[PDB]
Amino acid sequence: EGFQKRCLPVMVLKAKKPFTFETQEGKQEMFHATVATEKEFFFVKVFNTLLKDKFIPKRIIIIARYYRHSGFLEVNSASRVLDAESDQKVNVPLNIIRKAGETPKINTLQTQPLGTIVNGLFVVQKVTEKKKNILFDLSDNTGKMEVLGVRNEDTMKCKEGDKVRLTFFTLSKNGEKLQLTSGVHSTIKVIKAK
Amino acid sequence: EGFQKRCLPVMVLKAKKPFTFETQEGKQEMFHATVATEKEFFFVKVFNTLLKDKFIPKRIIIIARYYRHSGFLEVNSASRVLDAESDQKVNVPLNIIRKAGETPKINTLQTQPLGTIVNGLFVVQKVTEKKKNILFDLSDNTGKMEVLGVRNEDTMKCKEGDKVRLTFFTLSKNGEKLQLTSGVHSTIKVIKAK
DNA sequence: CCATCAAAGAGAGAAAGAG
DNA sequence: GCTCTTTCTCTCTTTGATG
Repeated sequence: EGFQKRCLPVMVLKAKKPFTFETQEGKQEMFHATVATEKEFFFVKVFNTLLKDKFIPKRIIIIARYYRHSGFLEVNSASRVLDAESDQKVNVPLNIIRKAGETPKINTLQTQPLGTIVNGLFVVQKVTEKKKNILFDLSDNTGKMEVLGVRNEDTMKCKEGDKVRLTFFTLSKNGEKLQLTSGVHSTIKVIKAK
Repeated sequence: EGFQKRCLPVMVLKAKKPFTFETQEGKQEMFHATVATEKEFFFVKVFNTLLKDKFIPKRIIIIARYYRHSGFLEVNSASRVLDAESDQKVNVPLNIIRKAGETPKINTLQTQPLGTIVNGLFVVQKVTEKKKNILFDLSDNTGKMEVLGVRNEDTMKCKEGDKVRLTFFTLSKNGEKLQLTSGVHSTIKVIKAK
């Protein structure tokens, strides 16, 4: 249990819109964000839709009592989050900021540990429907890989030439033709072409 | 040039919510709109408010018996507007769309011919209230200009840091320190800062 | 420089709920 | 039985990040 009671200031790099995922307790609320310190950056799972007051790009927030998982962190109810005074510093150098927002290169993924959380905007080469799933074959200059997503309304419109924005996928394969899969909290958005 | 009785297809771009106004003849009604041909765009005074059937963005329409003034167009109850044939084209290039709808930069106005119509959302710098009007000194990154509008309820909601949306003001003075003036068909809306 | 995405803020139309 | 507000439903304008 990696719970961190200690506080921490963070410069919120990005916070996406809240979305619903059906799990157990019923419709769940959450969104995805990315934050930074002077040293490193992490991807966040924020389970309070109403915390969007706090997470705003370029905004600094002092976050207390957070869970800190494998490849990302977790801000939940048992936690607490507050604003910071003009007093707080926490300078994020460009390369951390820059690297925070980039879409990983496929070839870079073959070298990454599995469990690595992968977000990014990708180009769809082929797509093959399954019963409950969809196989998107995405490839950029560095090479190709494959991800298994969820079969539904908008991911149904996806075709060669479209792009997909993947969020909170996991690396389930590396090396030649690496693979990501869809998790509970993964979200994907289909960007039609031209 | 002058009254045009002839059929002109135009793409409706903007159309605003009708308002009421006064003359020596008493009360009147109208609304403001923006439409465009393939080559150019136009701001519209439509004084027959029933036209809100036809005037609606993205909708192609055809018009005759309207008037062509300096910087704008008049549509009276004596003209005619119609849903255009499925054959009609009116294919409007993005740069005209973008330019039809953008708030002009102040310094751009300094070089423009007087008798130009100006609409836009501007930042309010200072406000000196008069007896029959209010003098609004407005700014953007390009510079300053003064505007004399009407003194009233909503125009007096306005404070430094707020914004105002001006529709159909006319350029009175240009060059260094231009000024925009209110007229019968102008409108203004005050937006509270934050 | 320029093309693509994304999100907040403003505006309008139409819809649902309360005197 | 009917107007007057409160939502939402959608778009466009701006702006900022990304490649």
